[PDB]
Amino acid sequence: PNNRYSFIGGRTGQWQVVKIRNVLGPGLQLVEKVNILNGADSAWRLQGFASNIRYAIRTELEALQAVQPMLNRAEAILAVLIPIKKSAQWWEMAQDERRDIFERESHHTAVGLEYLPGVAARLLHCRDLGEEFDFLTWFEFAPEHSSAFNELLLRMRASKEWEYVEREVEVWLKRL
Amino acid sequence: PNNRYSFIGGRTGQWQVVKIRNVLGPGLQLVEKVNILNGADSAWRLQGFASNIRYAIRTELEALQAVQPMLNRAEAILAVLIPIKKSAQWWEMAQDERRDIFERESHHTAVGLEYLPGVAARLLHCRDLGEEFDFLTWFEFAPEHSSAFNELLLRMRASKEWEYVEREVEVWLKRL
Ligand code: HEM
Ligand code: HEM
Ligand SMILES: O=N[O-]
Ligand SMILES: O=N[O-]
Repeated sequence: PNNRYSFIGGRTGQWQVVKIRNVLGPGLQLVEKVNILNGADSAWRLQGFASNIRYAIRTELEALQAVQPMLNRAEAILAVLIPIKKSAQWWEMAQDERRDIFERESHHTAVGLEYLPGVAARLLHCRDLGEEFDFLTWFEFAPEHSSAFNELLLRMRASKEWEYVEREVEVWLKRL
Repeated sequence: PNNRYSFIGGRTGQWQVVKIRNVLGPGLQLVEKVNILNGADSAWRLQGFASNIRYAIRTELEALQAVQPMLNRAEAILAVLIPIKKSAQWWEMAQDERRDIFERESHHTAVGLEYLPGVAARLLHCRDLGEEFDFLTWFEFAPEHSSAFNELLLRMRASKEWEYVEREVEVWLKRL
């Protein structure tokens, strides 16, 4: 299967843009909709690929898989696309050094796990494609989990891991 | 810098093909030369990108960086391009499972270090590009190290890590 995904902010698409929050660094132009395409009057295009696990260990994968919801739940009419760029200092670090910041210090997985099965979370990579961002992260959930997701954001943005994030944008969406 | 690299088997290039050893699975067609281009009458093209560290820890990087030779040494008139693909079962494993096979069991980095500084080794990734191979590995050295390189290839093709390799080709080259 084609692991590449494109996100085109413009006048067409499956998702209506509710709000774009330019958290850190240059933002993305406000647009009417986002069109998601599998494969590679529009304002911007983002792309990334699905890839293998980079940090999670087996016990962590087992916990996530036990409560990970699927995409495209009927109830999951809200979504958020959050492109993220990390710093050169982050990328120069070795594998043991990044894993320790990611979990042992920041507890990325343990914290995110608390918000499943409510939130469906998916990760795409794009630093290797030469894109402006390093990751395209995608979340979808029913309105009942909006407050919980907003809470999770504040939590991760306070984390040690986020000291290495240098560009970030929120594209809040509603399923059409 | 652009991190994409292309290897075109045909009748032009910086490198003459000495031989091709179809080690495992379908091979590559014999050609006169290989052309290497930086960016995205020819028989085949391979491509991959340089990426961040996936397994090596800080102390291993420091030991590697202490002896790793540069590319394009005057005496490094031989080169070997070895595309590699690993199994689906490999990519399904978690990060800890793969690290433990990579170093704890196979000692890929420790064995590799023994063959530096003679052998310059570079790694490119292409599974994420949808390529038929997962990695393009590049090696260049002087003739005095040809025998030691063949020794290295045998020590690695015998390790537990290589039990997950399901396709492999050796393209031996000579600088023009
Ligand atoms: C909601 C529940 C969440 C869960 C269960 C979760 C889980 C995970 C896991 C297990 C990984 C590691 C993947 C791997 O090993 O390759 C990861 C990576 C990542 N997550 Fe989350 N996450 C959640 C929320 C979030 C949020 C809200 C954000 C952004 C605001 C985010 C941003 C990222 C990024 C950027 C990465 C890549 C880290 C890197 O490779 O440097 N995640 N996530
Ligand atoms: C000659 C000395 C060598 C040294 C010092 C060395 C070192 C390394 C290191 C440290 C890594 C881990 C990179 C990371 O953490 O992302 C790596 C990856 C790799 N090397 Fe070697 N290597 C050598 C020879 C070879 C040879 C001869 C081959 C093939 C015959 C090879 C094939 C690979 C492959 C396929 C990977 C990717 C592994 C994966 O990501 O699953 N290497 N090498
Ligand atoms: O966990 N980032 O979808
Ligand atoms: O370690 N790849 O030459």
